[PDB]
Amino acid sequence: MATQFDENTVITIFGASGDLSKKKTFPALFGLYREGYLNPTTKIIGYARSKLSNEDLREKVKPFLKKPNGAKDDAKVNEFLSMVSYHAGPYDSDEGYLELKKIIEEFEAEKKVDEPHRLFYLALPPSIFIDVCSKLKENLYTESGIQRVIVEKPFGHDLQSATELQEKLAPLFSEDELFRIDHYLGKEMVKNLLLMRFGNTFLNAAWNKENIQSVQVVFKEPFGTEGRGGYFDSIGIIRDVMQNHLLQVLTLLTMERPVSFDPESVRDEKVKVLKAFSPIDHDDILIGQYGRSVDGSKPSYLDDETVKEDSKCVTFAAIGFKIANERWDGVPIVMRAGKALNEGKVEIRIQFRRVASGMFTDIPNNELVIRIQPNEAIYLKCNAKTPGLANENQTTELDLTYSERYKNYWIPEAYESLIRDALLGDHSNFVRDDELDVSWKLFTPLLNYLEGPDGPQPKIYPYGCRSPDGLVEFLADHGYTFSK
Repeated sequence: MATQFDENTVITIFGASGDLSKKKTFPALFGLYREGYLNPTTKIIGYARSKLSNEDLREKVKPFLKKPNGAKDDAKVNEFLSMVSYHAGPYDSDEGYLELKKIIEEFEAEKKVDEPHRLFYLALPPSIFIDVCSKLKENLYTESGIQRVIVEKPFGHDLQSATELQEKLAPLFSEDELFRIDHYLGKEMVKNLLLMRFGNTFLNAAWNKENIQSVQVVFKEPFGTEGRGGYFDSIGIIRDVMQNHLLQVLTLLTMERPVSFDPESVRDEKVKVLKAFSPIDHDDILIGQYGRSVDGSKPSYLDDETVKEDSKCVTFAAIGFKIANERWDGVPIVMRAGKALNEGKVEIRIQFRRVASGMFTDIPNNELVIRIQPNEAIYLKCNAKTPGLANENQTTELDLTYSERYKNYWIPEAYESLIRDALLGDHSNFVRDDELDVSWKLFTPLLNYLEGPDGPQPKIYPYGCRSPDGLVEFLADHGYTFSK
């Protein structure tokens, strides 16, 4: 039903000289092209204030282009660059966009195009989205065509600021025209989730309060914010990865089955489950800030020269959640994330219930682990009779390591899969306005509580520690049963 972009589509990246542009956006575009998923007739134009040539732009991005075949597909490289051009102009005034409109109509009139297909990728901070989107609607909007603009998760920092942005954004571009980017929704293992649960009775029949004891979404990084402490100070780990990325994953884990194949039926079920969340319990949290390492070799968060002496900024947080609907009523849900922990990992952990009396009740709980970022894998904790004469049980980890299957296929990077979905007009992996509204309604009261003057002091944990003090208790207090 939604029109697919193929031939004579023109892709304009705004903020092309910027870092996100040259390191991720152009690399992703070349990824698609190198693998035969970008049409040779695509016009790619980079736009920014700075005054560089086609050569500089092409040479700025050439290092970051991913060459998985080495010296092979070198012609694909050189061929992709020839599709790329640059235009200089300010974001704040019409002339840049009026020039840009001339190049594009020239390329498009040169071909049998009576339906211009335009993708605008805004590789920019949100403070400029609105300027650029205003100028795009003022100067570069064809009723006879289809245009789509991609913007990124940054957006706002609480309900008020996110609302104010969308209030300005809605009169410019409909939800059909906006593609909001939450990079986790482009990750392979995240994309697999809906089919994994809804497509397999082995999971879907157990996927309810009758059989699940505990749902965890887990984010660990082994490094702090050294050098960027003052930037992180007004963000914190909850804004950084939990209100957005982790909540997206949680939503895919807990939503009901979409009843149609329209991409908006997926988004409807995410919005629906979000609205079912009970308010966050401000006391049901564990809050940490990373201090000096036990080693002495790693600084504290406060050791950073751009952090004030008294910062209560949270670098680790475990938050409890409650969804009040028929599927999840009473199931404790924990989201936990932290920098400067002991490993780097993004992971879903689901623990299943045991029957209480009967033969195999002293047996351990089943458990499902979906690793997202590192070695994309699925692990199932199972029980089985000890082979042979014995009748004792033994637990078996079934390793569904997807890493072996993923070398037989081309597994794209998140931005490559997301840009592809945009070209196809599929909003399934993009954030809708009401989804955004509700997810900020859920998290703003907690952030207001933490960042108020009477908000609590995070407990200090050493850099590189496995998990701050109280975490293991907090999990036991949220339905998790530890075992040997």
